[PDB]
Amino acid sequence: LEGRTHIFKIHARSMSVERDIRFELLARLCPNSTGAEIRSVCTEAGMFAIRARRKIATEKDFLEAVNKVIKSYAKFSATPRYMTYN
Amino acid sequence: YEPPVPTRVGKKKKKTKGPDAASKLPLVTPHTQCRLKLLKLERIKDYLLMEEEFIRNQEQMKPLEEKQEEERSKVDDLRGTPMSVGTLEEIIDDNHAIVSTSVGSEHYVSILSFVDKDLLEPGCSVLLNHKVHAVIGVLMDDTDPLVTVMKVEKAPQETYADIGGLDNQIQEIKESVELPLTHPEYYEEMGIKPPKGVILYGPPGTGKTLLAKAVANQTSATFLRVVGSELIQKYLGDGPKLVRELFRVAE
Amino acid sequence: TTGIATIEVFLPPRLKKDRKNLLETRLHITGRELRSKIAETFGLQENYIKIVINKKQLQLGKTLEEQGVAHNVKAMVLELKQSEEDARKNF
Amino acid sequence: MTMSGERECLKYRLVGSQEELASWGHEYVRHLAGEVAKEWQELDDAEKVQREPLLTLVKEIVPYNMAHNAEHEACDLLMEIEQVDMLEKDIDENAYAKVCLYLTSCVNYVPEPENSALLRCALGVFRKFSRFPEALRLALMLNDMELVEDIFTSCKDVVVQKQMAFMLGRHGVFLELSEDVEEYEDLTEIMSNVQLNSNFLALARELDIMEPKVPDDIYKTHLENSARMNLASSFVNGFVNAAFGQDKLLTDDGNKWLYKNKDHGMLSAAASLGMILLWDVDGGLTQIDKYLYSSEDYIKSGALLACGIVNSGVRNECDPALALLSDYVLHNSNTMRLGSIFGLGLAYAGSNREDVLTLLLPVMGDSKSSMEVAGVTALACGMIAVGSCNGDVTSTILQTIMEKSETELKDTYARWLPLGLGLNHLGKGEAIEAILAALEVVSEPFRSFANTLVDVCAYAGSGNVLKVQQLLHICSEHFDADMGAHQGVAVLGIALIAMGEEIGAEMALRTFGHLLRYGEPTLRRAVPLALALISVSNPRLNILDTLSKFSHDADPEVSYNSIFAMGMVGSGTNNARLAAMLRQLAQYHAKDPNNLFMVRLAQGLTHLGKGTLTLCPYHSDRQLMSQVAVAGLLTVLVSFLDVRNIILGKSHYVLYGLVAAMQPRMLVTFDEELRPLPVSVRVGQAVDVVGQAGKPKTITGFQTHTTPVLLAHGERAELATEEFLPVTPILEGFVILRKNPNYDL
Amino acid sequence: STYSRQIKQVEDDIQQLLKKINELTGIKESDTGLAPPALWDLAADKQTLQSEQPLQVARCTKIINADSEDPKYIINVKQFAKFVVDLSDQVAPTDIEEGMRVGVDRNKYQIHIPLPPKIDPTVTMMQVEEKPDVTYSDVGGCKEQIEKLREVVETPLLHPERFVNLGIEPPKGVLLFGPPGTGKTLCARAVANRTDACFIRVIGSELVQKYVGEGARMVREL
Ligand SMILES: Nc1ncnc2c1ncn2[C@@H]1O[C@H](COP(=O)(O)OP(=O)(O)OP(=O)(O)O)[C@@H](O)[C@H]1O
Ligand SMILES: Nc1ncnc2c1ncn2[C@@H]1O[C@H](COP(=O)(O)OP(=O)(O)OP(=O)(O)O)[C@@H](O)[C@H]1O
Ligand SMILES: [Mg+2]
Ligand SMILES: [Mg+2]
Repeated sequence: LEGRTHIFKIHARSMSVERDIRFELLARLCPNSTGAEIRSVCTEAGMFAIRARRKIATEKDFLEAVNKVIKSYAKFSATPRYMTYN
Repeated sequence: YEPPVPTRVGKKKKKTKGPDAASKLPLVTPHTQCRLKLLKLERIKDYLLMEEEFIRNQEQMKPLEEKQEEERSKVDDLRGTPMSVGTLEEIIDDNHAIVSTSVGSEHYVSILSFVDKDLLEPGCSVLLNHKVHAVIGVLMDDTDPLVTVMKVEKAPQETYADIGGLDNQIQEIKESVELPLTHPEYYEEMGIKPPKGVILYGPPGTGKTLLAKAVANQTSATFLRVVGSELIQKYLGDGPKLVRELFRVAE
Repeated sequence: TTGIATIEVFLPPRLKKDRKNLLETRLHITGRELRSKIAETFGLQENYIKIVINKKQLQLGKTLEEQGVAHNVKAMVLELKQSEEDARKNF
Repeated sequence: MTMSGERECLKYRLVGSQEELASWGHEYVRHLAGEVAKEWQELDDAEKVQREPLLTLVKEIVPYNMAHNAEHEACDLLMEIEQVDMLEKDIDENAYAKVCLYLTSCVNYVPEPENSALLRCALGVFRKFSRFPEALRLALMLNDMELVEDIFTSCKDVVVQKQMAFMLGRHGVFLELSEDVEEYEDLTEIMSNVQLNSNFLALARELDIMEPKVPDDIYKTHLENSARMNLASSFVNGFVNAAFGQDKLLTDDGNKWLYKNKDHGMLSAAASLGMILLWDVDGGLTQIDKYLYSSEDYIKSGALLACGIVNSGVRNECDPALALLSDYVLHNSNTMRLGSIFGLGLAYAGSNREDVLTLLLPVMGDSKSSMEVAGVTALACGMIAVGSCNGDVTSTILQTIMEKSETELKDTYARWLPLGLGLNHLGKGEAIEAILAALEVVSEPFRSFANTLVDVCAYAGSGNVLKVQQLLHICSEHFDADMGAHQGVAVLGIALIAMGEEIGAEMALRTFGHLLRYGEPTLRRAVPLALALISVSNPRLNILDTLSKFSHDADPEVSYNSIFAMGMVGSGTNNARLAAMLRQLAQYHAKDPNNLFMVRLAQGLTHLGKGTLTLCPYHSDRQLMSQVAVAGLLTVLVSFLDVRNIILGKSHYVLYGLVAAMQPRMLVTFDEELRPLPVSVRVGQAVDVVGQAGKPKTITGFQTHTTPVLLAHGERAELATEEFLPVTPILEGFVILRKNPNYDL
Repeated sequence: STYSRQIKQVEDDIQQLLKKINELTGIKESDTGLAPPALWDLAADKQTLQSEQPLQVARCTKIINADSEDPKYIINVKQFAKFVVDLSDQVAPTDIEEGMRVGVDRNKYQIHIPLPPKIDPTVTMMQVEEKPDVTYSDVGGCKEQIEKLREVVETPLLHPERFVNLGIEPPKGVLLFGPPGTGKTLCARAVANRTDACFIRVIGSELVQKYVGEGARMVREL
């Protein structure tokens, strides 16, 4: 959880995020997620804002990004098969 | 004896390719037809006017041997004819390199001054003097037949209007292959790099290739198409070698 | 006024004191007496300080009026490493 | 408007209906506006009765242009008719920045008298709209000493005023405020840069680079597959941890290292101790005293110049540096003298203080003063009175120049006397025709060199192409050395003139290549120096590749100068690519101690101040010219025209001239009480915002960092959020931040 | 629009001036790999073509009677032939060892210069020349992972003195393993950015070669 919150801070450093983005909450919504998924969550979160012609990414955009990346794209997740290998 | 030491950092060529060379005039802003642009445009012209007068004066009193057409003629004499085509095996020093002719015989020859030294890389096709085998030029490699296969020279005639019902699919694919190029500011003002890769999946006949064809029709970027079955090669390592070369053409 | 001058001194930032501090003394005294009291007035060690007044180093022997000081003059305190005798004797 | 419309389109407009102009169309007035300027030039003095309706249109054309965001066309109208004055009366709150930003960008190309005049109108607009921080920036560019006081004291918001002192102190111009002014103390303290050391030290503590660096960590000899070496590493030592106060090599038992140098090597080695205490006036003076009592002639004199380096760039109220060195400007040993004047020159560069000047002036006229001492006095006095046109120094520098012999002027140290005269008129312009007339009487070829140099420093940062036209003609005629010594100054002149705007500077790079191709040795030996001056602390690849090819040149000076130029081009940038090139150049020039000394010198410069310092003379978005910094640079590069005898010889202390040009590439945002205030900022390459209306981004390829970050050349900074309103739009150096009332509404 | 007529007039003049400048200076060819004339030292090149003879690359195989004053060297000139030759008088006898490539002239094939060992061009391209733009600050949640990574791959090269004094032989190998996307290549890109020694990136699929023993050859030359 501490590491995931740190990766969120790294990838959302240069973003145009809102005031109170609960990055600890976002790290909690993806328990077993690679840093690659976290970067995509940040990219899709700002991608929803571009979709709505908005210059600032809100916390809802990150919540939708987590659903699209962590949840919707969990069918293609390489994590479950590769933890057995590692 | 001590081994020669290069002054150039590394053994690879310069990354920049196909630039404006010395025609890289300063970018004058704004593009609006105003006096400031006129003042900047005159400013560039003023220096060129100085440049024209300065260069002419030197060449006027330059010796008859040292002239722009004479030195070019002397270059051809130094290069000679025929001009052998070899392979750069190693850059021993700034002005020395190991080259191999087509017969497989390697030579330790000298790179002459007029050679474009930043196009020199190991494995590149070098031009050598017929007699002394000295490096006298670099052959601009012709487009590989492998390059022509990937490149779609003419954009397909299928547009987005020819696709029905894939409104979300077009919107998602546009935002990773089309929007980042047409309007890159949207991603920079947000601080996000565009979605890196995209995969189109579904039942056969659902329009996966069609949307890619529509992407290729309205793209300013080079479009390389390779079927996955084309990555299965008849020899070991060739498949990995081909995937490596495909993204090298993309670079 | 009455034979006392307004000498404003400067303290090094290591001694976290008010850099705009006021020192009051006579003019008939000399540099040797001056250097001693500046150490006491702001809690410093006299053996490791140079004093400079009127943009010229405080000559210890010469008295203040014959040094060239005046009213509302400005000074500073320079911390020292190794004494003036110790530094000369070092090598 | 369909046909040529010569004296027709306006005529039916002028004589016809006098209704509102825009009723006939925006395209009609645009052609009509283009006409009124065309006929304005044709109209002579006797035609003043013909401009009665002509004036009425421009009182309506300008309000029409600003209404439809076509503002830049409005400036184009009254600049042509030379009537820029009436703009301010009709400037609105919605376009004051756009109008100012446009014509201020035209000040880099429009010549006198429209140069100052365009600025004055922009100055009036900012003063009208109470935009004081950007009003003060315009005033300094015009070097209007009087206007600086009026701008400073007009403001009533004291929070707004301390920001200027930061900007004013960075430029090195001192203001003597009255005690009646509220908050007098901190206002002087801020502009006197006395707190610069603490702010600098607190910065790097946040960047956790307080650890001292040995030259070996710079050299990296463990990856590599003498008096000069020891003296070279003394510069590499001091440069890397300059102004840091801590060093593992000099503070820790400096005697073995300092005495490991020999001859004049100990001169620079001792003075290197003052450079690691740069801006540490109080604490730095505490450390040089140990070497101030040294019996060796060089160590004390090196420690003498160390005090001047310590006090360089800092102006405190009560003056230490003059005291410790006044007693030695007439000391019998020249070396003791030598460490004095160059100490005073750095200690009071850009001061115009008559106290030091009058104490320093008779030194040049002394019989015991050699030409080596004679040069440094002109150099030093030039730094104190840079760009001031001081009458006293001009008389004595001229007096010394013609009193010297024909054979005496042959010495290359005599080249420094013209620089002192040239330094006094830095950027002044056409105030030299009286001075240039005096240079007529002196003998050749020194007169040609002196005439070229002082003329160049006259137009520094002006970009006057006509002057550059003369400079290229001097380079045109080649001589089959002695008679062509002046040709090197002309090449350095082109960089010194074109360093104003980007367009001229890049247009000068191609001309430098042609001097680098058709040139003769003495002409080609100085063009590496021009590249360094034109792009100092700007490690662009075009110049570096140009220099990289020419590091291993046949001519030793070109090889020496090019490598040094690479270091100065990347001075304080800590460029990983440049350090790799310099490391490779060290391998190539291992068996050439002279070339290697230049390679070692460059390695120290590229890691200057551990990357926290810059030598670029420009600040305030590369729009303000610093007099002191150019003095420090000019001192070094003009000394490099004879790199064999001065830099590589016994006079390498002149390399400490760039101490006057050392400033931190700073962004420290302070609260209203001057305390640190770390917030999120966006740092990226600047983007021209002239022309395009609306809100265009001024940065591209940007990233978000906390405030105490080092800004590279050409990298602008914008606050990522809106929590604080900066006092000044220019986010460089120390910035005061104020809470935004709309924020958190 | 008032300056539109004059802007094109000066724009065309600049283009005409630019083309005229290229007429005198010369910006052309670039397809035979010709450098811009600013770097053309024709006078030197003529001297190199006579003073500096070309040297054929050969490999020394055996030195005969190395103890005596007449040491004879057997060289293998690639695909040309094998020659028993003597050493040139401008190089030392101790500088030529058996199995080392040498440069020989075309007349008497006497060895003129030792040469670096032959390396596959593909292997030569494996060393990183431009470092990545990724630092350790871009890797999050790998604090313990990085310190272990740095103290083996970074610390010994940066500060080798701390290990020789204590008689410590630092580990010479690190294996990074984890699920995809966990930062394995990200950390190696940070290592290459920070490292000062030579960095060689080798992808395992690059070592797969068509012919027998070729993949092991590239590991040897690597
Ligand atoms: N949504 C659609 N709108 C319009 N035409 C469509 C659509 N889907 C399919 N088509 C038509 O079907 C043709 C063949 O489909 P296409 O080549 O795009 O298949 P695909 O989705 O790539 O599938 P696969 O390669 O698995 O067979 C296209 O040329 C196009 O004319
Ligand atoms: N710890 C991390 N901190 C920040 N970003 C990370 C981290 N781990 C991964 N990323 C991001 O995710 C991306 C995944 O690429 P990376 O090269 O790190 O994967 P990998 O672990 O080598 O995967 P694979 O096993 O498939 O090769 C990185 O490019 C980076 O942007
Ligand atoms: Mg298909
Ligand atoms: Mg990987």
